Amino acid sequence: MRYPSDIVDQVLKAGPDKGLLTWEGVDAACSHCSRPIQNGDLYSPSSVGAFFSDTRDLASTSRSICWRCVVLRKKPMLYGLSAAVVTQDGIYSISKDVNKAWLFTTPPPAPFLVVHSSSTMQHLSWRTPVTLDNRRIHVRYGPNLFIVRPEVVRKALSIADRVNEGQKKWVTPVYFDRKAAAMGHGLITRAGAEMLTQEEQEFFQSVTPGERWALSYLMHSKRPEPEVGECITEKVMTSLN
Amino acid sequence: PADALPGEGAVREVLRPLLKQAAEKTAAGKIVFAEAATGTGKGRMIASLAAAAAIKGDTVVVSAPLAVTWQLVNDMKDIPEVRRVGLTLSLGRPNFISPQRT
Amino acid sequence: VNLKVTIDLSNPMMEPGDLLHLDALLGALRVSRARAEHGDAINPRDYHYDLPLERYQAPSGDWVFKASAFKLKRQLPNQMWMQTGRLSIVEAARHRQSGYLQLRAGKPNPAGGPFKTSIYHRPIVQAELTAFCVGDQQGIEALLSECRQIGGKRGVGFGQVAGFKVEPVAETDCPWSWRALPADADPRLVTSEHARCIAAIRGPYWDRTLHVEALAPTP
Amino acid sequence: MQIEVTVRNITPIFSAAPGSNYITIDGTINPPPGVSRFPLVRTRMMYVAADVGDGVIKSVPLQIVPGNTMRSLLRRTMLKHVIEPALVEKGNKLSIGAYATAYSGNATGNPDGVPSSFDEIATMRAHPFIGLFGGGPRMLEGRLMVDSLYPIHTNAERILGAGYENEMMSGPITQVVWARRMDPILNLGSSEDVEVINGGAVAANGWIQDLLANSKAAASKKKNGRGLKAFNAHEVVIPGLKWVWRISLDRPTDAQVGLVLLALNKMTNERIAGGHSKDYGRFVIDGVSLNGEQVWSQSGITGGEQYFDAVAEAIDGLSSKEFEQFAQ
DNA sequence: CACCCTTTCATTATTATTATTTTTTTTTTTT
Ligand SMILES: [Zn+2]
Repeated sequence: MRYPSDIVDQVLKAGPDKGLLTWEGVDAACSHCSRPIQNGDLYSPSSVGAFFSDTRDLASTSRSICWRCVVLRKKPMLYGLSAAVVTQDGIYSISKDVNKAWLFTTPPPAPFLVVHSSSTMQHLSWRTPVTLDNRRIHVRYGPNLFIVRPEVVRKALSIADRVNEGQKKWVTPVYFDRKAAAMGHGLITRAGAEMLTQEEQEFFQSVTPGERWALSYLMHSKRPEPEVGECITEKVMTSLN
Repeated sequence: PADALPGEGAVREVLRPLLKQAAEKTAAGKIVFAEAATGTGKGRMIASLAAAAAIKGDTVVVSAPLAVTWQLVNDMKDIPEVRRVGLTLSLGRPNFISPQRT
Repeated sequence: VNLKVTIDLSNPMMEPGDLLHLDALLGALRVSRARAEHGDAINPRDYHYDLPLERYQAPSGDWVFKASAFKLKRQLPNQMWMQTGRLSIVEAARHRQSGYLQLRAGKPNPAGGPFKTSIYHRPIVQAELTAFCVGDQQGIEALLSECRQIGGKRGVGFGQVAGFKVEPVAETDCPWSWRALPADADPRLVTSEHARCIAAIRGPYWDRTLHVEALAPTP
Repeated sequence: MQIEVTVRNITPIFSAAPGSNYITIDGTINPPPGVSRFPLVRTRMMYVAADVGDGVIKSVPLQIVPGNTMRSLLRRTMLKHVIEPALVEKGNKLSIGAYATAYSGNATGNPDGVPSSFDEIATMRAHPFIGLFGGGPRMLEGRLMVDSLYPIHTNAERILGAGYENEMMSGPITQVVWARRMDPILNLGSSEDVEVINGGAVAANGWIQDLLANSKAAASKKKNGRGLKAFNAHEVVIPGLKWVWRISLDRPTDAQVGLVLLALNKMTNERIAGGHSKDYGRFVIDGVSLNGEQVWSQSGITGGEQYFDAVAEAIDGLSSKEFEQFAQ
């Protein structure tokens, strides 16, 4: 629950790789995980070739990987965790819009880890903090750390559904980019500026980019509904073994 | 008014702050934009600035319209510092008349 | 003294991931001041706690600075900035022939490596930044006089400070509590928008090794 | 310390922007669907705050060069004009990962997080080139803050500040320059023009039927290859515009400021554009102000001789082992 | 083991985009 590397034992079952070294000397934090590698814990030296782009998101500089995020740095843990929530019971893929209606809006569990890939494959699961309580969702998307709240997103959905009530055609009140790469991400639409009031415009403008990024996947022409996820835990276990 | 400028005591209390930073940033060599309303007595504050610059050894020039001239030299007669360093006026050809023609 | 600080911007700034804390700004400013007043070979850990603020201690350890986070009032819509990174391959080829470059590889890679082209997008906000803190106004003015940028010390031109202002305000008006707090904070200090998470409460807020179990507000 | 470089662009300025931008043939930007549109890559513009008009703040577009382009242009002109001749008159051979750290802002010397002692942080921030930007696995803050190239424009009066009201532009500063590519096989005249082609008439005819079949098939699909015949558009900033460039150095040495000054002495041969084929981004320098005092002359830089002597003895003494020790 | 090639895997899916509407005065006290 404390670290992202706690998904390696509490959720899925995995062990350290053969050939990893035990930690010596004074205890230092991991280069990736931010977990303090105490003595008696297994670790790896950093022997990456010159293709690791994620130097900016290294937690520390101790040149040492904790064994749990040695496991998280292997390739099936990279591509198989491209879009998933890792709660205390299983790993659920969230690539469906209905799943992001399930997690962003009224999620059942409190503790989890939410990862989504902007690109094809990035080092993602170890650099994101664990969502502890549901009221503050921590999401990673690409090189971006994001915060989502359920109640504010529910308020936004209620506002948009009541202002879109009575219209057969769905009109987007405020545009949000799915890639979060366009300049117009977060911009109020023209008609949506009419059918929202000024306080509603300020409320939809004041949200953190995580809620904007969630409302991209959740506020659009067809509207998702919250249904639970297909468990990809056995899938990424079969990929890993 | 401890460590006051020359002629500060005849300047009103509201214009004292403008006068102090105006003298300070003209002591630094900058061109000072000092703004006050009409009835706040800008002539007395200008007199304080002119006297406080005049005791430094500076050749001080005060440019003003000819209507403002009489009250400006009225604010520049009784303070002892401009009495010591002197006050003069520069006037042109349109300040005088031809004697033969008149 | 229980005062309150606004910063208005001559340039748009990076919208901060999580909270821009005022004590982080003052710590970076004091680090820059210590770099001016000693030199370059110093420890930034030594002086980024030497702040003219109050230090709140939670009931069982876990002390934090008495400085709330920067609340944002958007003067502008939250736009986006794009930046890219790539090494110029043409000069690399001419340096490889001239002998100034020693490159065994005869091919670059835009997806990874030294010649990787990278595109990345960050939110951009032009805003009035208002924080609330208990401390000495003169020291905050002396720190913020050097504050030419805020939110990102990017060196590329963002967050340039048009100005700053500090005023004392009454006790009941000031929401100091809107800050990343420890979970053992007082019941009058925990609010509804606070939630339990992993966050830094002190010093370097980017250092994930110092991140603790904290109750913090949402920007 | 601050260096403000006021330049005029001899040629247009083009720094391409992301997003999918569409213009009609008349000039309407981003049309509603159901009408013919056109690909358009606008120059980079930010929405900035404006106190023009009323006292309340309004969001106005402002067409700039990004500061990253400025930073890389200053970096690359220091490498191309003073650093590389010094390092090849000595015989120095850089390594990839040290060349990548000097020439780009990348950490492929060691992708690992390299620990940095405070003494080595001090000894690399005092380097004449390295301490300006930093970069690499150390990820140390460079001393050089390079701002965006801002045009002297009324939308930028908050960014520009007071004092630029004289010699100031207003109104639109972007022109949508239309460019095109023709299929040059259609340009082929006769047997003398076609004899250099292997196949000649047969190959030219075969490409003409291939292009014809592809175009008629695409038009029948409208009621995945692509031909050479293109016609597109791109917004550029107007040539002859005046620009300010702010370069603020966080506690610099004399040699670092001398390196920036010798960059400005030789940056007339450099370009600032996404239009290198079209000679876009050629500029001349009209003013360089150091700490508020102008120093640029028509025959390069006249003034700051202490900076010039400092940078001369700095670039003479470098032997590129400091670049390698900066990388790893 | 430091220098590279070249293979490999991944699940959902949609698309909106700010730009303007003066009056025509005769002051002042220079060479
Ligand atoms: Zn770990």
